[PDB]
Amino acid sequence: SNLIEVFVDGQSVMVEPGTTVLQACEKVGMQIPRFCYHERLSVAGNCRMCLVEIEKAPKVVAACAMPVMKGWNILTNSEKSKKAREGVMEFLLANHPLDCPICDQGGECDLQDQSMMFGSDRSRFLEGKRAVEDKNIGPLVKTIMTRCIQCTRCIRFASEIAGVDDLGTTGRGNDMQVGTYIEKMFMSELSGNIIDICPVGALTSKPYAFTARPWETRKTESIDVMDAVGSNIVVSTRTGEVMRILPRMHEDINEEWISDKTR
Amino acid sequence: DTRPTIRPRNDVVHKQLSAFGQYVAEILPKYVQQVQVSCFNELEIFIHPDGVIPVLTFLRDHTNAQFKSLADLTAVDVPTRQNRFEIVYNLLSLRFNSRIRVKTYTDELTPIESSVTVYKAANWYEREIWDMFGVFFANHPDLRRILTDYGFEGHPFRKDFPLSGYVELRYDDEVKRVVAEPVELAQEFRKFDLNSPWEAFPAYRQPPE
Amino acid sequence: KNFSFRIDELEEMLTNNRIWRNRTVDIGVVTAEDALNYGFSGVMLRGSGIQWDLRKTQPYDVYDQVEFDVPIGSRGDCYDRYLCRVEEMRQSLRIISQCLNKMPPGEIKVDDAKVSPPKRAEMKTSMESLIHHFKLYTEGYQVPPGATYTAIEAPKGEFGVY
Amino acid sequence: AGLLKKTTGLVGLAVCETPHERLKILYTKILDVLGQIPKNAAYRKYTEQITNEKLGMVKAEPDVKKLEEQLQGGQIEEVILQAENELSLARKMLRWKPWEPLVEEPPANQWKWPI
Amino acid sequence: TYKFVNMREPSMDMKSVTDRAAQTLLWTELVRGLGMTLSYLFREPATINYPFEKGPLSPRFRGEHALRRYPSGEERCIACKLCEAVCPAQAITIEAEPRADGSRRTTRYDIDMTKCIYCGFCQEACPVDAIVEGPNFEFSTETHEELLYNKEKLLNNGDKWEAEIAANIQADYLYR
Amino acid sequence: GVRTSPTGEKVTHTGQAYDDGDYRRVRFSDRQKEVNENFAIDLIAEQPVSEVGSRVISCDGGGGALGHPRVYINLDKETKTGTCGYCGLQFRQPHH
Amino acid sequence: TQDTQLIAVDEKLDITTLTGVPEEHIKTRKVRIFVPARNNMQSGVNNTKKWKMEFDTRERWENPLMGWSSTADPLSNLVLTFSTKEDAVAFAEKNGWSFDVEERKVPKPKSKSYGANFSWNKRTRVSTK
Amino acid sequence: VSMMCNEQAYSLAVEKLLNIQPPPRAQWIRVLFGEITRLLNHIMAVTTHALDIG
Amino acid sequence: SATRVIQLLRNWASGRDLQAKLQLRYQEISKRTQPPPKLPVGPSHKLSNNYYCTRDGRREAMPPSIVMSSQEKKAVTPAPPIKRWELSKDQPYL
Amino acid sequence: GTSVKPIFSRDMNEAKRRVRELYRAWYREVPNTVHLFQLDISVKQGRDKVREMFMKNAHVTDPRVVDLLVIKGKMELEETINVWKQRTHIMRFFHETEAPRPTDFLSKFYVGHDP
Ligand code: SF4
Ligand code: SF4
Ligand code: SF4
Ligand code: SF4
Ligand code: FES
Ligand SMILES: [K+]
Ligand SMILES: [Zn+2]
Repeated sequence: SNLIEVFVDGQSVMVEPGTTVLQACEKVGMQIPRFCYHERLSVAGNCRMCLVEIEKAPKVVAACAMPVMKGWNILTNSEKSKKAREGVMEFLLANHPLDCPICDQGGECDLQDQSMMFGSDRSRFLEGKRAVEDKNIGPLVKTIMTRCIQCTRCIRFASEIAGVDDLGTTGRGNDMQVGTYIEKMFMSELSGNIIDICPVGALTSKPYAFTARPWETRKTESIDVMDAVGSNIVVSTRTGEVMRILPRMHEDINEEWISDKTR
Repeated sequence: DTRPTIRPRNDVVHKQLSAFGQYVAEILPKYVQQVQVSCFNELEIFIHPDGVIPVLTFLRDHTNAQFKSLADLTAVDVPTRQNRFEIVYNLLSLRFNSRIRVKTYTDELTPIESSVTVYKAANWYEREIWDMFGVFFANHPDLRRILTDYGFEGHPFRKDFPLSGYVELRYDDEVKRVVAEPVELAQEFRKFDLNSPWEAFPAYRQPPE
Repeated sequence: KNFSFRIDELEEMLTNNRIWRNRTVDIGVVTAEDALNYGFSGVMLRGSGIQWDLRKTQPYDVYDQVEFDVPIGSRGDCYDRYLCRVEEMRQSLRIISQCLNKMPPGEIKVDDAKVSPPKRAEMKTSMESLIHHFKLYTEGYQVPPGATYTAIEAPKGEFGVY
Repeated sequence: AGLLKKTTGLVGLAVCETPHERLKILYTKILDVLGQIPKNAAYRKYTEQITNEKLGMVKAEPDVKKLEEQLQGGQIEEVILQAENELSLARKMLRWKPWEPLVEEPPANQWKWPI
Repeated sequence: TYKFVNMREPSMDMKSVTDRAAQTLLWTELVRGLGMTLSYLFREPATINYPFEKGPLSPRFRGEHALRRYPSGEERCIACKLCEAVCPAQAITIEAEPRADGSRRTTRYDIDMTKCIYCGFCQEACPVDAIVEGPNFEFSTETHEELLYNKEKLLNNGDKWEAEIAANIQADYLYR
Repeated sequence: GVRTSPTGEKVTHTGQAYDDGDYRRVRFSDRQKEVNENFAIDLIAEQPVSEVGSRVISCDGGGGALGHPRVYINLDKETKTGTCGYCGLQFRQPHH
Repeated sequence: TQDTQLIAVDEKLDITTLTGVPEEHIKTRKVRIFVPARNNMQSGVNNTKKWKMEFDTRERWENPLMGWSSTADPLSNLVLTFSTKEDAVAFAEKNGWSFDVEERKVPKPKSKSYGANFSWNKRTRVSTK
Repeated sequence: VSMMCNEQAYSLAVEKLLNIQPPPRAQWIRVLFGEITRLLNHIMAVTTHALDIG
Repeated sequence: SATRVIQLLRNWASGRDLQAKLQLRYQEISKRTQPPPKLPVGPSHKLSNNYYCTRDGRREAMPPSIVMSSQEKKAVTPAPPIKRWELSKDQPYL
Repeated sequence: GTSVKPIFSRDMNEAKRRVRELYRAWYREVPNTVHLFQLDISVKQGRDKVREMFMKNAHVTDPRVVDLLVIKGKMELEETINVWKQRTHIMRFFHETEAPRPTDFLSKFYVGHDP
């Protein structure tokens, strides 16, 4: 076929036409940091963390949605790219509340891991952080909206995968909150995956709330039995008891979604 | 370094050790495989197992090397390799105040010629290594357990050996002397899989495979 | 200030004493070659006259700026080693004097918060300090792959870690 | 030269009263053992390339204290100690002739040590 | 630079040789140690009167653990488990539960001293200064089951030991 | 405040109480199942609720550096009173 | 390959008699290997790059005095690192452990087209970004 | 015998592998206490020697 | 802190002025009621121009450099011979 | 190739010899072992407790493993000559105080989830 030839950090890559920069780098084993974009959902480009310089780039191009053309070299470790990561990330850690000891994502938070890798060691914020009032979308999914990063990951899941269009954003500016504008029951039978979708502690499992921490839990691979699809899952076992049902990774069985009953 | 956080470098030493790295390579092309000096000025010689006693002899004897001090004996075990145990020596040259590292590879069954003749310090370091890892060396004077318990079976430092061990002991009055039994902990070792799921160093990343 | 008046107390008790000396001098000797052939270090070599000390030959930390002497034995026996140990204590006191009068201002840990925990005041106020403190005190700083054999001048010998 | 070295620093070894001659006879013995080695061998060339300066340097300088400073191998006593120590190397290098290519390539995986 | 330690050839002078001979025959350097030891005898002993008298300490001393609480009364611990993750001997075991109100602290907070190392790492690992290394070195006992505390006694220890640490962290909050 | 179990032993703050048929209770014989009298359940409810006039407030927990890390709680829900998870004390709008 | 009185001992390596793990822990232990799956809430697929060796979870009972998870099997927390699966099984054969192998669930190479988020007839157009 | 002489080696092992250096003031504290630590061993390296000696 | 007569006895039996400073401690020590400190900020505490990429020690470490692999010159030494130390100018013979 | 370098036993025959003088040392060791070591077990049960350990390893076909084990056999042997081990150390071979391990399927089912 076409199979346009591209480069990443100098190394040549054989990639298919129409692919994005992030997928092209993923071929060699490059996981560009990302918050808004997910594999199984449509590209949004709101995180702006994926911003990575390419060869001879007057302007940095977002790796989330950037069809890479012929003869393109991705400057993964360029100083401009690293400056891009630091700039947008500190912007993420501007109104985020000091809840790491409290938020259940601590130790398994995507945001936390990026900060040690692609982040500065100190802050410059000297003003008052924003605070978002909490909502309630189910007695199974804790809603703490002050930790939201407005990555619209939950928005796409409700519309595309879940199929119920009730979740979304509201307002504008810094007060661009994510919610429903009205007390609503998030009724999707596979809505439990919204906990895994959210990279932060904005959505937290109410039954699992304040129960365990990532490093002590022992992961064991298994398959659910409540349904006959056999959606394989992972059980989090700490000190000989089960607390959390982690959906597994199997393309032709369950992708990465499981029902709330299974979860 | 105008920045006071990162550690400085000694490029003069780094090249100088690299020059001696290739120096040994021509001297003993049969035994060395590849010689590498790390970024933090540590030049390591990688030699073949069967030629363990000559290279150590050469470094102890040669004027330009004069490495006569067996600093340490280590045999770091990596389960993913065919011959797991890689035996690492450690030498110091007093006259050139520099350190060299010569190392081989050896499975659980292959015996190595003991380097006690070339280094008397290897003697007790030899009694420890066979204890912890289980790699027997040949024609050692008195190769025998000097670390583990008298009759303690199994080399504890092996990867397959659990940290908690296999047996535990306890005094028993019905026999009026201590006695062993299978290990049964009051509290198990709670494993902490804390490794970050995000890449930490782009420089050391392996090529795609 | 008060300590230098105490090694003299030990040395008055022991060094000049014939009873200490007879049990000690020429009791246990090592030659030059078997000293470093057996892997000895520190006082064991220094008592045997071996001209080696890790602080001077391979300085580490700020030991290059300090100025001191290393006692070197002449017989390699027990009396020499004990005498070098006594003199090392006196030379240690001189290092304390230079260290005391040369303490520089500044911080106490590397400003890189990814390797050292941030200050408590910043950890309770700033985001980056808190999130780093959480992950540093739950994962630890990621050390790059490699190997090293840093060895310092231990009071006995060349205590090091591979 | 000068008055005889009463002590040789390092204990156990004995001060030699014939330094220059001992260096001469030892260095010639170094070259003698170097004779029965192919000239293409690195070890022969390397040691010959250092002993030629070493042998001519003692043969030129008649003062042992100056010879200490010139060679910078410390006192003569350890210089002759290593010269005979190197003599064992050259003699017994003949039994591990290294000049031929290596035994075999390493079985791949033992290198590349990030896992 | 180095200093030679042991070589001083004694003079063979008549005065010097009779010095060594007098030193040998008449024990003189031998009585020197004997004589000074007399001088040190008259020194008053440097012994404290335990328990009537106790040795000097410092505010940053590590002793028995004591879980403190806020001035209102709510216990500081918020079950972040950082102390458990850092504890070099895994002396901490933590379980948590959201109970009814703003007081979900621990289902279980067991600190195992006979396993603990007294490194104090839990103290500075705590983001809310909940677990602290108390200033009491004096908590010995006769039974092995005693040397472990439950969550309750940690609270009782923090309740019983409260004035000392409150002032200790008051003086040491800037250093750490 | 501490209650008493039907077997005559005081209940702990977490609600744990040894069953009457339980055998491991005998550890309490000639000893005590001591219970922290200051129940965190009853040690925070009676604290007064503040009436600050602002949308968002930084709660420190008192003492500045000595308190819990500063947390920006929100007061917009009129039915519910705001609170800091670290401390648990209440916050409220000025009656709006 | 190095001829030093070489004999053709090509039988499968059996180091179990030398390592001497107890009989209950050499036969009655189903040793299983896989590649660990990435945590779903994380986006850390790089942790799915290494073959990992595991064991079977045995009894985990509660301590009477406190309530613990006291274990009787020494091989409870033991996990081993392997670059490729053939090395992992090779360790199993020499250590005579009953081995089970899973495969590396490589991701499907999905095609992402942001232009498809705004189409004229295709349903893939997004109602809210 | 030597409390912080040891982790001084261990500390030097890690941050030097980490390509990180300590602040200049910290190194002065390390060497000052390392010398105090050097005094610590030598105190009973000689006296406990004399204890077994008599 | 004793009688003068025994002070002469201790000073003469030991032959040294012990009374100038003694093993035990007295009020010359610093009081344990220190004023609050004002610990300094670090070099990287600059409010601007503090990008991590310019001071990243961990990321600036390269893999171990390789010079020769299995797949007229001059003979060298790992380092120049160690300089012979000079006697202690303060005091060269104990 | 798959060919390997033996240490002492080139094949089964010499390895069979090496296990034989282990018996030669052990058989005359057990009597005075009980005598010197203050043991209360007789020679009769001492002899066959050396026996069954030969069948404890009577399945290995690799000469190296037999050779890797022959060194340990004389190691525990030598450890017993010079009273280095203590009474409990050799008692550990005499499995005496542990509860008997269940064998039939009914027993482990009645004991617990042990497979
Ligand atoms: S979501 Fe992540 S960064 Fe935010 S509070 Fe929770 S752990 Fe911390
Ligand atoms: S609630 Fe979570 S998933 Fe939804 S936009 Fe905010 S951060 Fe993203
Ligand atoms: S000092 Fe604290 S952190 Fe360290 S082991 Fe003891 S309780 Fe755990
Ligand atoms: S004591 Fe402190 S560190 Fe430990 S769980 Fe409680 S709040 Fe967290
Ligand atoms: S991937 Fe481009 S912003 Fe999330
Ligand atoms: K989430
Ligand atoms: Zn609060």
